[PDB]
Amino acid sequence: RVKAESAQASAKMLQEMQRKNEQMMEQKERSYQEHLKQLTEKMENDRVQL
Repeated sequence: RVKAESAQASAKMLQEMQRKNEQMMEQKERSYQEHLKQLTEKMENDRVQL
């Protein structure tokens, strides 16, 4: 019972870390897309201006 409660707690903790990592990746990808829209050679504003 203690081992099952501990395994259930560890599984909950891992699921919480996975969600936090997914959120961080989505945030990082969003930041990269904005940086590309500002300053990527094919698809940017600064290159078009130059």
